[PDB]
Amino acid sequence: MNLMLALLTNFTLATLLVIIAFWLPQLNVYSEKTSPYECGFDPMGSARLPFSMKFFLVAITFLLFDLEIALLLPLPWASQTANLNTMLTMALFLIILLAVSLAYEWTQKGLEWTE
Amino acid sequence: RGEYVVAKLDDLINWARRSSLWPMTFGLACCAVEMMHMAAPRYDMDRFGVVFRASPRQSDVMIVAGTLTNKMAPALRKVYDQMPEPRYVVSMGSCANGGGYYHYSYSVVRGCDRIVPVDIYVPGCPPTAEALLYGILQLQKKIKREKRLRIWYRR
Amino acid sequence: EDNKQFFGRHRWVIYTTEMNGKNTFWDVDGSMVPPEWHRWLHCMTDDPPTVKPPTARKFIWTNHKFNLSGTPQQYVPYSTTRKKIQEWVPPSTPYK
Amino acid sequence: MWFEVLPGIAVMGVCLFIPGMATARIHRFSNGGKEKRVAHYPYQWYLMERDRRVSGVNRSYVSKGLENID
Amino acid sequence: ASATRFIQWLRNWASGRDLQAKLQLRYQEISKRTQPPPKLPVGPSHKLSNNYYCTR
Amino acid sequence: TYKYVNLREPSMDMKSVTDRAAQTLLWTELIRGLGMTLSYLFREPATINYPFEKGPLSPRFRGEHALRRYPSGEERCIACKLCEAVCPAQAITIEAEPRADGSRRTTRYDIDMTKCIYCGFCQEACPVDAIVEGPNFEFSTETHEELLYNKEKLLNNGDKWEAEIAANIQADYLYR
Amino acid sequence: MFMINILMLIIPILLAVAFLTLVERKVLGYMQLRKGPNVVGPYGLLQPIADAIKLFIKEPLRPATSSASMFILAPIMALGLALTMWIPLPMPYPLINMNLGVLFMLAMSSLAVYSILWSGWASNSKYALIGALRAVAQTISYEVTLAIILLSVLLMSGSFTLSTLITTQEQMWLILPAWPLAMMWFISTLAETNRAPFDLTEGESELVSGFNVEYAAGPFALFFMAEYANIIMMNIFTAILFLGTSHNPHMPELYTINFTIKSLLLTMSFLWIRASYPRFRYDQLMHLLWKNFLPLTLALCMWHVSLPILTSGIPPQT
Amino acid sequence: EMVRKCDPHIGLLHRGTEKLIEYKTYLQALPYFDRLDYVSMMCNEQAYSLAVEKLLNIRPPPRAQWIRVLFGEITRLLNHIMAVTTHALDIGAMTPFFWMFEEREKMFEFYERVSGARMHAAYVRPGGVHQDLPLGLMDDIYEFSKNFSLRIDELEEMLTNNRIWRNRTVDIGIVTAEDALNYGFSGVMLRGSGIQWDLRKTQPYDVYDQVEFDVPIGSRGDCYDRYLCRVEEMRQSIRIISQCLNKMPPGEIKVDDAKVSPPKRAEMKTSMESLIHHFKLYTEGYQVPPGATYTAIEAPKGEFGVYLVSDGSSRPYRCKIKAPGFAHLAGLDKMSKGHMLADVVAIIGTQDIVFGEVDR
Ligand SMILES: COC1=C(OC)C(=O)C(C/C=C(\C)CC/C=C(/C)CC/C=C(/C)CC/C=C(/C)CC/C=C(/C)CC/C=C(/C)CC/C=C(/C)CC/C=C(/C)CC/C=C(\C)CCC=C(C)C)=C(C)C1=O
Ligand SMILES: CCCCCCCCCCCCCCCCCC(=O)OC[C@H](COP(=O)(O)OCCN)OC(=O)CCCCCCCCCCCCCCCCC
Ligand code: SF4
Ligand code: SF4
Ligand code: SF4
Repeated sequence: MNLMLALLTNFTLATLLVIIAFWLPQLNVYSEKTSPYECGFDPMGSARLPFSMKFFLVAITFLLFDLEIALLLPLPWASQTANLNTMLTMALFLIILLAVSLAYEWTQKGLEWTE
Repeated sequence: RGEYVVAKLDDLINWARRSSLWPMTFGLACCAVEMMHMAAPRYDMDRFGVVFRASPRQSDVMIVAGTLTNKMAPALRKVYDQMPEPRYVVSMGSCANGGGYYHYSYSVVRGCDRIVPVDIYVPGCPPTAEALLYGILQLQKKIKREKRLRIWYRR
Repeated sequence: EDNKQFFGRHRWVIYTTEMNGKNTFWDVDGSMVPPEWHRWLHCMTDDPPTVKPPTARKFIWTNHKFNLSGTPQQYVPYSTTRKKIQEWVPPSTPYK
Repeated sequence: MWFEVLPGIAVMGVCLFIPGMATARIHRFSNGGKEKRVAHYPYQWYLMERDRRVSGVNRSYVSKGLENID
Repeated sequence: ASATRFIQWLRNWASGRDLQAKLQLRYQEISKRTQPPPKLPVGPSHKLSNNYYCTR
Repeated sequence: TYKYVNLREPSMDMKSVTDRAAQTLLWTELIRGLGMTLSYLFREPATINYPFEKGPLSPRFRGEHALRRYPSGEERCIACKLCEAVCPAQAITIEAEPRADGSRRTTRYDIDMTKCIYCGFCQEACPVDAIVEGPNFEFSTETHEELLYNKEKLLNNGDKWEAEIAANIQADYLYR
Repeated sequence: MFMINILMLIIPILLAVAFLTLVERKVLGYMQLRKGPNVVGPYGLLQPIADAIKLFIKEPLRPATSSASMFILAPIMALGLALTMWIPLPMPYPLINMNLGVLFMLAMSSLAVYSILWSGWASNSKYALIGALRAVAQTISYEVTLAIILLSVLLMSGSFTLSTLITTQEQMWLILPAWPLAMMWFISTLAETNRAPFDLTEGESELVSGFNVEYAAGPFALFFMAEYANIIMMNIFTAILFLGTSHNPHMPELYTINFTIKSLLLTMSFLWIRASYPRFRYDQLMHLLWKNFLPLTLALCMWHVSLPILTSGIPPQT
Repeated sequence: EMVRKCDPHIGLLHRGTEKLIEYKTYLQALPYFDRLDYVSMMCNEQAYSLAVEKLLNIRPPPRAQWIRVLFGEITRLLNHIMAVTTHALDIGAMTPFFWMFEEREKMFEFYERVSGARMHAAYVRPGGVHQDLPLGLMDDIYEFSKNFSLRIDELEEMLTNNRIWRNRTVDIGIVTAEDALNYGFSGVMLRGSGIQWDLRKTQPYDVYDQVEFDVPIGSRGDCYDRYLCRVEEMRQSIRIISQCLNKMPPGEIKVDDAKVSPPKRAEMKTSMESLIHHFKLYTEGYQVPPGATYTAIEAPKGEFGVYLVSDGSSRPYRCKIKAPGFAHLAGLDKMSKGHMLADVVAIIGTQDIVFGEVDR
C-alpha cells in the first residue's frame, strides 16, 4: 500500500507540473515556431531515416553479459551454503567464463566500432 | 481589490523574467568577442542571472552580435521564430543596428530590425563588454515596466 | 575608494535614491554619474572633482540628465535644414 | 569571496536534513515513541501480527508486559 | 592580497606554485592614472637647411 | 632556431615504469588537475560590481560623439567637411550656409550612429577640435531612430560632457 | 501520517535540487575566478525561485513533427522516477524499507533511461535522435560494470538491504577495504548521471542540447529537475555504500547531520569535476569501462567472493 | 556518427570587404582590416601597412617598427588565448576560458590605452603608428608580462598531461607534411607536421630579425602537437615582449614625410604647408604609385597577406586578401576522414578559424 501510494504521489506531482506548464502560460502558436530545429536551416531529410549503429556487435554482447548479473547477483546468498567448496568453484568458473568471453571478443577486434 | 492583486502578480512575473534571462548562444562577427568578455570573470553576466543556452527553445533573449548578411538572414529569422515567448531581441553593434561599416554592400542586411523586432539597440563597433551589459540591464528595466496583467484586467 | 582593493574595485559609487524626480532606490543606472565624477570613477584620472574641479563654462549643463530613452523626454530625430524648393502660390483673385 | 558560497550550501544542507529527520520523528509518533518495526522475513511479520492481537487495541506497537499475565 | 595565512598556504599547496608572488589581480604596482605631460621628439626631417624634399 | 614540443622518449627503468603504472591506476595527473581548480576557488574573483564599479578607461577612449564650443559659446565647427570626407562609413552628412552674421556654419550635422564604426578618424581630421568622441559609452536606446543624431543632439552632448571632454583633451593633446 | 512523510521527502528534495543549481553556478564561478549569482536575492538565494517561475510561465511548444503522447510522457517519466529512487534510502530510516533495495534502485535507474530515449525519439529531430542513441551507448557502457561493482561490495555486507550497509560499516568505512571498487563506482555514477566528463546525451558543444533540444518551458524544467535530483541521490547512495555513518537509535538526527554533510561533499565533487576536465568521446567511454573497469571488476568480483571464505568473514544473511 | 563527407558552406559572413575597399582611400580602408581576423586586429593592420609602404617606397621609423612588433606579439597572445581556450571549450574544458579571458581583458586595456578602442584600434597605419605610447604603459606591460608565464602553466596543468585531453587530440586530424604544402596550409598547420617554416625568420619584416625566439615544431601532425605548438608560441611571445620592452628606442612614431603621414596637430595649426597636407591627406589621401604587390606576415593564424593593386590614384584598384583560414577550412574534408562527429569539433578548433577573414 505504501509503495503504491508513494509511486502515485511521485507521478501525480510530475503530471500536475506538466499540466500547469501547458495551461498557465500565454501561447502564440504558428507554423515556423513549431518546425524542427536544425541550427537555422531546414533539415535535409527526415529524422526517421535509418541511423547506422557502429557498436551493434557490442550491443548484442551487452545482452549476453547483462544476463551474467542475473546469475552473479545470487552470490551473497550462495556464500551462506554448507557446500562452500562446490559453491566457490562454480562461482569462480562462472566468472572466469564471463572473462574468457570478454577476452575472445577483445582479441578478435569485436569491441572496435565499425568504420 | 482586483487591481491591487494583478499589480502584484505583474510585479512577480516581471521580476522572474528579468532575473532569469537566458540569451541564445548566437554570435556572428567581432561583436561576439565583446560578448564573450561580458561572460568573462571581470563582468560575469552569470551573476545577474544571465546564462547562455544553445537551444533556441530554451532561450529568452537573442543578442544579434555581429553582421547580418543576406545569406544568414533566413537562418536568423528561423531561430528567432523557434524561441518560445516572451522573447526579446537585443541588437549589438553598428552592423546589427543599421549595417555599420558595410551598410552599402550587396550582401549585407541594413539592420537586423528588417528581419526581427528589436527591443534594445546597443551602439558601438564593438560596444565594450560594459556597454553591452548596460543594454542588458536596460532590457531588464524595460521588462520591469510591463503591464501585461493590468492591461488584461481592464479589457 | 579603498586602495587596498585590487584595481577596478578600488572606486565605486553608491547611487542616490532620487534624481531628477525619478525614484532610484531600486532602479539605478550607469548614466546617473555626472561627467565630472565620470572621469574619476572610470580611472581616467587620479584626482577627484573635489580636489580638482572641472573648468567652468556658462554653456555646460548645470543639471545632468541620465539616459532618457523610452521616456517622453527621449530624442526624436528630424531634419534641421529648411525647405529647398518654394512652390508657386496662385493668385487669390479670379482673373475674369 | 568563497565563503559567499556557503549560504547556498547551508540552505541545500537544511533541505537534505529534513527528509531524514521527518521520517525518524514521524515513525516515533506512529509507533508510540519507538522505532517502526522492521519485518524483512515472515517470522518477524508473524510476531508483528501477534502483537496486534495481544495488544487488544489492534496496534502492534502497544506492548504488554508482565502486568498482562496472572 | 587579503587572504589569511592559512588560505594562502592551502591555495599554494593545491596548485604547487607560490601564487602570492605572481597575483593575477592588479594592485598599487600599476602606473598612476594621471601622468606628467610628455614632450615627444621630432623626426629626422625637422631641419631648417639641407632638407629639400626631392632628396628624400 | 627551433625546438621540439613532443619529441621525447620515456624512460624504461623499472622505477619509471612503475611511476607511470601508478599514474594510470591511481589517476595522479587527474588529481593534479583537481588541485589547480581548488586553488582558484580560494582566490579572490576578478569580478567588478557594475554599475556601482566601472572598468578602467583612458583619456583616448572613443565613445559617444559630441560637438564642442569655444569658451565664449561659439561653435567650433566651421563646416569644413573634413570629417565627412574621411569618415570610412559615410556616417556623417553635413550642410552649410553663411549664417545671419556671415559666419561659415552648418545647418545640418548628422551622424548615423548605426553606420559609424567609432574609429575616431573624424576627430583626427577636425582642424578646430569640434567633433570629438567623448568618454560616454552607456547610451543604448529602445528604438532605432534615437541613434540618428542631428546637430541639436550633438550640441547637447557637447554641452553635457564638456567638463569631462576638455579634461581628456588636456591630458592627451601633446600626444597628438 | 504516511502521506505527510511522502511530502516531507519530495518537497525538500525539490528545494535541495533548486538550490543545488545555485550552488553549482557559484562553485563553478569561483573555480573560474568569478562570482556567479549574487544579485537576485542576498548572495543569489532567490535565483532558483526566479528561474522556476520564469520556466513555468513561458510558452511550451510541441514541435510540428513530434509524437505528442511520447513527447509529453517523457518528462513526466523522468521526474516521476527521479523522486522514486529516494523512497528506499535510509536516512537513517527509509520511507519504504525494502529487502532488495539495491536491486530496486538498479531497476529504476534502467527504466529512467527511457525518459531519454523516448524524449529524443518523440521530438522527431536529428539532434534529439543523436542524443538519444548516445544514451543507448552510455547505458551499454556502464550497466554491466555498475551492477558487478555493487555485487562486490554486497559480498562484504551480506544483503541487498540498504539499511544493512549501516551495520556493515559500524566499525569502519568500506572505503578502506574497497577503495579500488569505490574509485570505479564513483566514475560509474558520473556516467550513469550523464555528468561531465560523461555528459554526452546532452553534449552542449556537440549536439547543441542533445536529447532535449526541442523542449521548452516547464517540460524542460522537469528534465533539469530529474537530472539534478539524480546526482544528489547517486551521492547519497555512495555515502551509504562507502562512507557509512554511525546510527545511534536515540539520536537519529546525528546520523542525518553527518550523513548529510558527506552527501553534500560528494555532490560538491561532481561540480568540482565538471570544472576540471574535458569531455570523453562516447566511443572512448565504452572502451574505458569495457577494457579497463570490466577486467578489473571481474577480477575484484572473484576476489571478494573468495576473500570472505578464506578469512572466515562471510557476513550474516539477515 | 562517422563523418563521411564535410561540405563547409561559407559566405554567411561575406560582406564584400574587397569590393568596398575599392571605394575607399588607403586610410579609409584600414579599419576594414581590423575586422577580418577580429582576434588578431593589429596583425591585420600591419600586413596592410607593410603592403602600402612597399608600394609607397617609404619606411616607417625605427620606434614605430618596435611598437608594431611589440603589439604584434601582444596580439599573438590574444589570438592564441582565444584559439586554445575556445578549442578546449568546444571539447568540454570550460575553466581555462575564464582564467585566460581575464588576461585578454588586461591586454585589451593596452589596446585601449594606445588607441582608445579595446579591439579595433586602427593604430598601425602605413608610415608607422598613429600616436606614441602614453607614459607609464611600458611599465604596465612589464607587470603583465612578468606573471603571464604562470598563467600558461596553469593552462598546461589542466590540459597538457591530462589523459582525457590527449584522447581527444592525439592522432586526431593527422595531416602529412606533403599534403599540408599542397593544400595551402600555413603557420601552425605546417609546423605541426614538422615543416620548418616561419615568415618571421625566413622573410622578416619590421624588426623581427633583431629579436631572438624559437619556432616550435611538431612531430605527429595531429591536434595535440598543434596545441603544444600554440602553447609554446605563447611562451616565445613573452620572450619577444621582454626584448621589445628593453630595446625600445626613442624617436618619432610615424614617417617624417607629410605627403604620407599627417603632421602633428600643433604644426597643422601653425604652418601653411602642414595645414595643406593635413587637408589633402584627410580628403583625397596620398596617391600610391602604380604597381601590384603581394605582402604577407606571420599572423597568429598563419600566413596573412594582401595582393594590393594600385593604379596611381588615392583609392586601391584591387585588394585581394589571403586569409590563412580560407585554405585551412578547405582542408577540413581531408582531415576529417575516418573520424566521428566529436572529432570534427576538435579539428575545427585546431585550424583556428575565424570567419571574418575566411568570408571577407
Ligand atoms: C572567436 O571566434 C568566434 C567563436 O569562437 C569561439 C565563436 O564561437 C563565435 C560565435 C559565438 C557565440 C555563439 C557566443 C559566444 C559567447 C560565450 C559567452 C561563450 C564563451 C564561453 C563560455 C564558457 C560562456 C558560458 C559557457 C559555459 C560552459 C560556462 C559554465 C557556467 C554556466 C552557469 C553554464 C550552465 C551551468 C550550470 C551549472 C546550469 C545553469 C543552467 C540553468 C538553465 C539554470 C538552472 C536551471 C533550471 C531548470 C532552474 C532551476 C529550478 C527549477 C527547474 C525548479 C525547482 C524548484 C521547484 C519548487 C520546482 C564567434 C562569432 C566568433 O567569432
Ligand atoms: C620495492 C617496493 C616493494 C613494495 C611495492 C608494493 C607494490 C607492488 C606493486 C608494484 C610493483 C613493484 C614490485 C615489483 C618489483 C619491484 C622491484 C624490482 O623490480 O627490482 C628492482 C629492479 C631495478 O630495475 P632496473 O634494473 O633499473 O630495470 C628493470 C630491468 N628488469 O628491477 C629489476 O630489474 C627486477 C626485474 C624487473 C621485472 C620484474 C617484473 C615486474 C613487473 C611485474 C608486475 C608487477 C606488478 C604486479 C602487481 C600488480 C598489482 C599492483
Ligand atoms: S559592429 Fe563593429 S565589431 Fe560588431 S561585427 Fe560590425 S564591424 Fe565587427
Ligand atoms: S568615428 Fe569614424 S565612422 Fe564614426 S563618424 Fe567618426 S570617422 Fe565616421
Ligand atoms: S566637425 Fe570639424 S572636421 Fe567636421 S565639418 Fe566641422 S570643423 Fe570640419
